[PDB]
Amino acid sequence: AGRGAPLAKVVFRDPYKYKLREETFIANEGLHTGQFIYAGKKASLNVGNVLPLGSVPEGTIISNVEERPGDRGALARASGNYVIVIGHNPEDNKTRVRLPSGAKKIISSDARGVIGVVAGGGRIDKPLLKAGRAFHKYRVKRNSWPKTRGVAMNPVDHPHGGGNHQHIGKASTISRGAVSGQKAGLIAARRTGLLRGSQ
Amino acid sequence: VVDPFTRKEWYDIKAPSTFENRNVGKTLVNKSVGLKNASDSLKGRVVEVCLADLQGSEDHSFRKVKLRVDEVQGKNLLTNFHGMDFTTDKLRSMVRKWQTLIEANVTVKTSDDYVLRIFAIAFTRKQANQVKRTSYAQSSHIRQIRKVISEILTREVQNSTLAQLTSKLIPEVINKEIENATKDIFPLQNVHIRKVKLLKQPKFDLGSLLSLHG
Amino acid sequence: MRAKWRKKRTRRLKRKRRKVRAR
Amino acid sequence: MPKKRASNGRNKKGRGHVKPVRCVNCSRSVPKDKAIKRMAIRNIVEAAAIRDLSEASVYAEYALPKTYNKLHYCISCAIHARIVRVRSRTDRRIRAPPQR
Amino acid sequence: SQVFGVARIFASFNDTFVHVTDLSGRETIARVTGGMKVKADRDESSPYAAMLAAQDVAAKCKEVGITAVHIKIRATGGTRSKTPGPGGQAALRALARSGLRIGRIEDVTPVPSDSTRKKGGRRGRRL
Amino acid sequence: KRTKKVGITGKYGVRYGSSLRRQVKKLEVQQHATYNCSFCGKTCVKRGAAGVWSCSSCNRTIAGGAYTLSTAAAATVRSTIRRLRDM
Amino acid sequence: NINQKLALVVKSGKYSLGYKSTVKSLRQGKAKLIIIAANTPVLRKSELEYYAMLSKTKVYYFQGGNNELGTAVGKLFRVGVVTILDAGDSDILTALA
RNA sequence: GGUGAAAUUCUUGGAUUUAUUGAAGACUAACUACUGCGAAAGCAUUUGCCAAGGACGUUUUCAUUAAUCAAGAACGAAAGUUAGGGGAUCGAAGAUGAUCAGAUACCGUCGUAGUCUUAACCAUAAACUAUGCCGACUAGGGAUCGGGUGGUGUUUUUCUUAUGACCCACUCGGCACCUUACGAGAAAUCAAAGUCUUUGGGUUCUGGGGGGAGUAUGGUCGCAAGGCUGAAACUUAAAGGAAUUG
Ligand SMILES: [Zn+2]
Repeated sequence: AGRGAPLAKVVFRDPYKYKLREETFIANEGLHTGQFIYAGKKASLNVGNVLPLGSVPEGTIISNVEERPGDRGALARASGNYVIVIGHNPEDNKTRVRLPSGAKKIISSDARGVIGVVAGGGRIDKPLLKAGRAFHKYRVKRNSWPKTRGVAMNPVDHPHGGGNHQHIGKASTISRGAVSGQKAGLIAARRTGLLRGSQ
Repeated sequence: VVDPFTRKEWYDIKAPSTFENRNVGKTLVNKSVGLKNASDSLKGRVVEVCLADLQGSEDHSFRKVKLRVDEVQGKNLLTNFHGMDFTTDKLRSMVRKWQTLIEANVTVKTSDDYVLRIFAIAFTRKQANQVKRTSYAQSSHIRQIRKVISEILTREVQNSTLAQLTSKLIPEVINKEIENATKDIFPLQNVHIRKVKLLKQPKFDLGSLLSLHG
Repeated sequence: MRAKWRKKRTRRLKRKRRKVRAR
Repeated sequence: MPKKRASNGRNKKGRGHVKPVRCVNCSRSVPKDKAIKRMAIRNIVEAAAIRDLSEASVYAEYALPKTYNKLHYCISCAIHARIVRVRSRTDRRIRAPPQR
Repeated sequence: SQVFGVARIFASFNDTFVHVTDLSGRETIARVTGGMKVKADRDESSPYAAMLAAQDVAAKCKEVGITAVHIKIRATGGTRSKTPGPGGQAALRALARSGLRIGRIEDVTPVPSDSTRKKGGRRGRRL
Repeated sequence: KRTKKVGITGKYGVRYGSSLRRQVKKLEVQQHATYNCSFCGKTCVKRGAAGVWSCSSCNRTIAGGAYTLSTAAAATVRSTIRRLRDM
Repeated sequence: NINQKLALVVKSGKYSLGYKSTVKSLRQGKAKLIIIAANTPVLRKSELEYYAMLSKTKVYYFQGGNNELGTAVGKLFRVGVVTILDAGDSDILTALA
């Protein structure tokens, strides 16, 4: 509920007891019920299998990647997102990795990652239309919706507000070295206005 | 004014081991600065050289042979055949006007885990007693020539444990068997191997390389 | 004249008549 | 301007509109039939020496190879000195090449 | 008697490299270009610079300990020209005149077996 | 045939606009429409929530896309890992 | 190919479609060669291998699903397995497939 | 770097250059021609499936089942439009250096859309051989691409072989050329632009001095851009084709 990702619940054995422990995995697009999954160093390269970054070739695709070893997941958990492996290092166990925003990062070689793209892709494509559809999205998340424009408010309630005409008055580009209360607008902006093509 | 040229070593490269001459040149490396060895920046190098230098005659001055560096045994650093290739100016002379040329690609593994991509050029021959200008073969005949070129290369390779394969390839043995086999379908001429790339390899196996050096 | 400027004359004939007719 | 030539750009006959190719000098697009294709072989060492290199060198015989550069020229560019030179009315008809 | 290297000449328009290296290719000796000596923009590729660049290269390697080299000429290549410039073969003579030995020569311009697009446009450089 | 073009999105009537109603029509056809099953063979219906499909007459479930079973962005990854599996 | 020869068995020849009719024939020692589909499950596929090797019968794996194996035999419905008892003019018992 | 000469340049805390590799998206060079295939537009690395197709060979088969076609349909370069994916190179807009009396033009450095593809659209080009299809008959000449014939011909050589690959002559179909006009034409030129005042083989389409004008208006088709259809008032004695002198 309130998550762009269908989960998956896998049953593993306890090596030291006669018992079973279930773990909640994020399902990559390709999984199905009544399927085997192989997690470890010696595990093979298929969709669903969990491998450490060191035992994987260059140009592979993964998700639910750990920042450290033992983090239990962090990078690339959202819908239709995936991390690509670029480089390798023998000295210093540290692979090179590209994150879905664009900014690359060096991660340890023993860190994990589930193979394949995250399921439920193409969620953002359809428009919501009626406002009631947007209500039900935020109804099962937080209380962050019906946002009033700050310029429409009184000068007490917000900095932009006040005046006979609805205008801002002073520059919306606000510094990094500011304080809480002032920061309403574009915080530490390099560019402004309409950007063309290249991000 | 550092002068880094004078603070360097000089080493010997060795041929392993089907060529007659077992020594090539004199490469250089920087001195091993505290905690950093010079042998780390020696292994992994690729020294491309002429084949006629390795034997003598100018029949074999038609090719290029790479030598991947591996070990360091008292300055005499050891190598291994990385890839084979024809030179730039000597294959463009063959591609003349008014004749069809043929080529066939092959991918194969030897007894040892060594993946090898390997090509083969072949041109159409101008017969005796010809009033015609051209010598173009039909598309039906060339696709049967392209069949047989692939079969002979997949027979000799798969057999031969890499090291043994080079001793067959150097004194043009593979070029002869394609000519006599295909003459029923079409005469052909020249008939060369062009390239032999090496993609994948097993563990280093430092001592198996030493068996060549002897 | 050449048939893109002559042709651009139908911009100010059509869209100006749209304000005229739908009235 | 009436009919000038019969063949025109030449070899597009029993065939639709064909692939183009870029010129060397201008970097201009032109059909491969209407191309003016000179084949210029050159000695890799310049002939003004040529001894001076081979005197000081190692080895006997010596290969001394040649570059094999095939060229293309977009008609108007070729009239600057290249294989054209404007002809008379009846001189146009000669498809046999000059010399050799 | 003969310690070899690789001479390497980048005979393009508006510039002439002379880039001497060892047999493998990593460790360099000298990189004296034509445009370094003659300072007037125009005279970077011309035969005057080809002589002066090679003479300086000869003085470097003879002090270290390298007798002969393998010359390997290179044009602009790729989609561009594929035609050696003005100061291409002037570099070859200047090494022989100084008394540095030679062995095996080739031109290794990277000819693209089917290529990407070229500059100028569909109508080309209209001057 | 009743409608000239509007198709499935006639439920919204005259509201929201032309460009948005056609945008929705392309995706809302796919999520409601049927699949062809891989394991079973039979082909009806089926869809339940974004991502989860579906079971025809067998009782197996598969992690698919939001508004379609076979996402083309994931299908190319299915072939990409196929190639790297060889070595 | 296999698609050409299966047509020659249908006309002038005998065959039984489906899982149950295959097991009836394999028990009595009638079937000479069975043609298993691709998308058939592993638990069923493993069972027919065990039934076949007792009575000693060929099990050619048809490369293709059940929807196209049904079209191969000249029918308008999916089929998981096809036995061959007595092929008349066809030649699939002589060959390996 | 880049120019005819330059420059904003890009960078030095070796950019350019050298050597090892790796990822991404493109196009398939040289071989490539008075050659092939396709109804056209158009199509060029390898292998495997999938169905179609022309010509040739035939003491097979049915026995006029055919030709050309208003209405009505099928495909249809490049640009362009929506919506996804991709996004290396070149690149309208646009920035930005010079030249210039001005230059928002040609030259240069970058550069969004577009270029590639998947579902839809659009239906136009010098879509040009500026030559509508089906059928006869008229003149010589060698080449070439596909079959099919015969030659104690030449070679391949594993011995005769037997295929193949070459040669000599012949034959149907196809892309094209050369030389002559007895014919035709206003002439350039044409073996079809010939068999037309000695005018008649069958049939579809388009045109009637130049402009206004592929505009007005009304239909009809497209999300749009625009297509298809398509006038007149009114103006004027020339507009034009091929060739000869200067
Ligand atoms: Zn040009």
